[PDB]
Amino acid sequence: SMIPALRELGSATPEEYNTVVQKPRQILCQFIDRILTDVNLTSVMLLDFIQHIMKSSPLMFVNVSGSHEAKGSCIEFSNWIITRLLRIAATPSCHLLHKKICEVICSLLFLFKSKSPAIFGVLTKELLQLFEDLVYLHRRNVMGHAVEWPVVMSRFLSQLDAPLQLMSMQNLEFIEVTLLMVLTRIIAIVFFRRQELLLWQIGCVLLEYGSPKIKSLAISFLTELFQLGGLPAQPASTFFSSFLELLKHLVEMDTDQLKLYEEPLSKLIKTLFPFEAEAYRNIEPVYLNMLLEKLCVMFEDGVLMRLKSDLLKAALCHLLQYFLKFVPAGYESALQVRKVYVRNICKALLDVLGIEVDAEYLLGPLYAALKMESMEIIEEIQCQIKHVDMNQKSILWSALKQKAESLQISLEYSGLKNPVIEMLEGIAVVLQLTALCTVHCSHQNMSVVITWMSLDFYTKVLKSCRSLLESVQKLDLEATIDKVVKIYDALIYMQVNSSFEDHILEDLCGMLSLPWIYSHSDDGCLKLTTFAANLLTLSCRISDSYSPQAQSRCVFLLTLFPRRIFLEWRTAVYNWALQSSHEVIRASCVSGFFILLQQQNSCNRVPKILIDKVKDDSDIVKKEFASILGQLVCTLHGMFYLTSSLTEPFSEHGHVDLFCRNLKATSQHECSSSQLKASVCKPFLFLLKKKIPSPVKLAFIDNLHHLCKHLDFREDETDVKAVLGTLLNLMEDPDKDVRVAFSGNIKHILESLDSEDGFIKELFVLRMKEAYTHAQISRNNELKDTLILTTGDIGRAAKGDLVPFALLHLLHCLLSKSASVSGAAYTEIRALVQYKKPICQFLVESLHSSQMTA
Amino acid sequence: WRQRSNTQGSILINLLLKQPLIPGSSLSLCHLLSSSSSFSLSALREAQNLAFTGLNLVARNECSRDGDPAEGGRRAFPLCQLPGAVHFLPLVQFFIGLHCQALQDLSVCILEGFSVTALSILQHLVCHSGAVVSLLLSGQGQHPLLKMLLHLLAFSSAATGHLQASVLTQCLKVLVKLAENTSCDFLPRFQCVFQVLPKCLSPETPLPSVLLAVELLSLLADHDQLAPQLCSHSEGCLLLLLYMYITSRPDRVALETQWLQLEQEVVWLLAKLGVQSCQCNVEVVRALTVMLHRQWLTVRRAGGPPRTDQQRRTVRCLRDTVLLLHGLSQKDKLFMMHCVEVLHQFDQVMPGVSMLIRGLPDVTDCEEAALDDLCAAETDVEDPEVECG
Amino acid sequence: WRQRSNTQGSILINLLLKQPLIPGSSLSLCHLLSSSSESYDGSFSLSALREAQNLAFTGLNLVARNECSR
Repeated sequence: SMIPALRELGSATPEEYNTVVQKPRQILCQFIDRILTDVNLTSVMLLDFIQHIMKSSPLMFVNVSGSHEAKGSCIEFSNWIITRLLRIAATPSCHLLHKKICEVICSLLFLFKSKSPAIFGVLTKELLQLFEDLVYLHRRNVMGHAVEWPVVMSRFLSQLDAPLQLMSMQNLEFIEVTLLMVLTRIIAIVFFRRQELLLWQIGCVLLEYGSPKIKSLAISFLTELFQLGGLPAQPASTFFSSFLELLKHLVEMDTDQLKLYEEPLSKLIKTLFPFEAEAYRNIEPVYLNMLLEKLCVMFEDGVLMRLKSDLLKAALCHLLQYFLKFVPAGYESALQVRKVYVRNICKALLDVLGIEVDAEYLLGPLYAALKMESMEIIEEIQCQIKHVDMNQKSILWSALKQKAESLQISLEYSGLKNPVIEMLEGIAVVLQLTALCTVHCSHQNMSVVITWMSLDFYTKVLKSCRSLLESVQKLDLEATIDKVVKIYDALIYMQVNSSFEDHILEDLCGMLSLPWIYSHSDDGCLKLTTFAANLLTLSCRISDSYSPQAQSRCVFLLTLFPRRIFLEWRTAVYNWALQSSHEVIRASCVSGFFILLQQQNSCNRVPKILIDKVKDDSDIVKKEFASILGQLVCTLHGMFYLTSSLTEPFSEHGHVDLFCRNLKATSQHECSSSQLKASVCKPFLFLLKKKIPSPVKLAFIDNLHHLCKHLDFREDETDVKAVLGTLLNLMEDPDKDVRVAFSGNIKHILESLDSEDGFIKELFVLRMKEAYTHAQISRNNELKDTLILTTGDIGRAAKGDLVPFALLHLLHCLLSKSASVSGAAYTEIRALVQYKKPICQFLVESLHSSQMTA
Repeated sequence: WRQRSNTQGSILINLLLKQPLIPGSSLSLCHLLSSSSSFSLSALREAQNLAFTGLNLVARNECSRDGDPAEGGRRAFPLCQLPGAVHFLPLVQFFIGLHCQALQDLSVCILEGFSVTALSILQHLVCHSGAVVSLLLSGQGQHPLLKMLLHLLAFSSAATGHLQASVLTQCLKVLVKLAENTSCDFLPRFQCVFQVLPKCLSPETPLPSVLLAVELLSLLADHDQLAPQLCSHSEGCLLLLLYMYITSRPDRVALETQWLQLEQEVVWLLAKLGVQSCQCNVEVVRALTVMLHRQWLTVRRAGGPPRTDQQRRTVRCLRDTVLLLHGLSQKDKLFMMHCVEVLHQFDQVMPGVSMLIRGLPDVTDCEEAALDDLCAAETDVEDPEVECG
Repeated sequence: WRQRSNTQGSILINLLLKQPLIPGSSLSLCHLLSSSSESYDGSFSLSALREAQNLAFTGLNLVARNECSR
């Protein structure tokens, strides 16, 4: 390359800058002619060299001064380069080169926008016009007007030059795809609230016509456009119609086509229908009604059954949920029409429920509809506590009961009907939804109680669980175990609500311990256990079916087991959990022992055995133990009465199963006494890792926010010293986000401290001083920022002397006047709302330091 | 394209027949078309009949048929001609004039409510209807309804009261839509509405109306003549008032997300002015730095990614405001002196937004470079350590 | 066959539209859909009239959108 030409580029005057560029521009044009001129995937070397020159000689691509003449000349030269790039792009064979060409051209355009905003605006207008012409050509081809497959389609024409070739209709589609990729890259720079309509037009037309994969890329571009600036009403009608058409087509699509369009299709489904509130207003009411109608058609089509892509079925379910929950009834359409369309969608949902690949997809929407019917029942109660059966109350609920009774009846009826893993999965989805409703349906749960499945139905389900306990030849033993686990979790949630039966509780504990029973049969509680006796034989089979992650789910359920029943069997199961042969098994073991320990006996500090396992179990195990520790501290001596949140499964935690796992238990009177124990904090600190637990540390701070309120504040100076050491460690953590979280929790802690103890305040000031000294030693702006945020949290506390100390820290930054620090003190008073008087004293200190200077 | 988008040819014929486009008050565009109760009040029912004919035509009228090929022009999404829609306009004029007449008078609040419903009907008409836009543009006795929108906007601009306030918002929606569908040439004709806008720019003016106004000011600014209008007075740009409304955060009632929306709108306006082809300028940089500071602080406190849509908008506005700052910096050094008074807040916010940007896949080379130009803050004045803590 | 059916549906919308439904008759379809309600009242609440009115509005928009099956 002409490196001396590159140097002359800097040397040349802005007026002669055009001539200076022409010299190396000459070599660049020759290089393009070598490869760019010929149509044809070295040339990649050429495009990379183009990008390297753009980075090296920003002035060469665009004159810095411009002068109003050199700038135009650069516009022409870049237009010629873009013409060569498009010449490369149009051909499908060289399309791959065009994308890297896309990268170079887009980077140079960004560079021009930086240096030459106006010239870049002109180039972008030319690009948008070229896009409009390509869309017009596509429209003429599709509508049936003259194809005009060869055309100059000249745009951003440059006198210095080359010719802009036109691809055959399909290759023109390819060139349009490349233009769409470039526009997707540059969307943010382009959008001006006026060209926005043009971008929406290019996208909507591309959605209407073009390759299904090109259609998918266009869907992605339209999604990015929708995220920024919404959907303009004029674009809205066409985009909504195209979305309805795509929804109808989804059934009649190629599996490869489905794979091409899935991710973009799901992204559009989500962005256009955000689960978050206030999405409803964004789309027009009639458009939303049309979405509901197309969904009704899809449900009639059984698109769930037709769909060969899970993510697409997932997005269809997402639309169902958006209509059920986030779209107010009476906005998209009249109430009764909404109820009718929803009833049809629910009927289709049950039809899919009959045979299911995965229950979760059907789970959520049925959950929302059951919640809506529950609110209806609650309104019935509101206007003139007698339980009304859920199945009788709601047609959909009785329908689900019929489907479940049918699945169980078929399993009992035939051995081949007995071997229907999908039918069991459906029965399981029914049970889980039943448990979620029993948790949340009751208006008193939100007087009358509605149980979709009666306890006798639960017992028939128990008989079905026994049939599943019957060996399946081990071909599906593990999956049968997983489904039995989901059913057991549903029964467990029902028990946490209230134990279904004491013998039912015993049978449940037996099924839960079945996988490891064969190993645990020689156990003191086990041999006594009546369930154990009959169980041992199947456990001989069950042990093979049991798997590590499934075993961990089993251990979690066992910890769920009520203490009243098989408590010693539970303690043995926890001890086996202490074994932690499987790491995920170890994690579930921690989660479960968390409940089991306090129930067993001797309400007191965390078990030393569990503490040791936490000492080194795993990084993930460390995080799970941290998450548990918050509740464990509240429940160390608390009765720990089980508490069930509604937990609407909009984004169910982990698997929809383990929902029983994601439960919270609180003692009524534990809040009465904080009962802070330093050593208990000491084990948590031993769990904490300066860097290893860092995200686990953030979770630990998150739990500490809750834990702090239950802090006795009666600790000895050594114990208060220990808590202050925990806080200083919270500050020390390397993660800046870690420190910000530390201050966030520090707010709750300062609220928690019984009083702004003068000695405690002095210790806090000393910790801050050690931190600032370590900062000055670091000479690290980031540590300075962490300390500044710490002082800001202290001021937001504004607690007692701590309020004066945090004012002193704000004064420290201000006298430091650190460019970042400055104004944070202004926020500091804002966080505030005598401290200011210490500020004047610190100003006196500033005067003394200045006198020291002179 | 077998479907032919016949409904797209429909000018929201359903949108016309729906509950009040303005939320609440049960305006009932049907109730208006059928209402028993400006000038020529008699034969208000004759105008109503014109509107019923128009509705039938719009239902039967599909100018945007088989992709609207006859539709043509520079404007994107050219609305179907929908000539029948036009007939609706005399009726709208009737109630709009009723409101205008109330304004001319120095009692009938409900009367104004129908007027707001009519503003909404005109809003729906400007949308999806090409003929209405062309007529309003063609129009001095020109576009009498356009003058009525202007005079109504004015009457609201001063002593609006609660009734006028919503009328301000809706009429702004119409004035902006009529502009968006309009060509550049039309914008020379709306420069008069540009004359009306300043009063809306006032701090007393609510946040929503001024958001509609910022969008409108940009759409006008697309036209060169309106562009000189963008700052008709050198001493005080309408943009100067806009920066003042941005900083002042005067409307407490507005939710933070609405402030974000006004923020990105003004970012877009500053950008559109950025592509051409005062006390207002220094203030612009002060306001830009404070806005970037508030948004970047919100982002900084949160280690978690911007999962929610509004945080996503927040990261995006952080990026684009970064670009606007980089451009203001490159154009001149005056920003730095203007930056001086808020220089500390600026140099504090800019590194943080810069790093949050740095931690992005979507980054442009352009936006990274925009930071690179700036993002030189020592953040250490370097005083003695003793007596600070 | 939908397009001719769509014409039929638009025709239904137009019949719903006409200014006088019965000649010399003051009331018009929109007058019914949104009404003063001046005045079975015991059977029918003004709110009951209102909810039915909303159902009617949704229906009118639907009928306009719809294409005839024929």
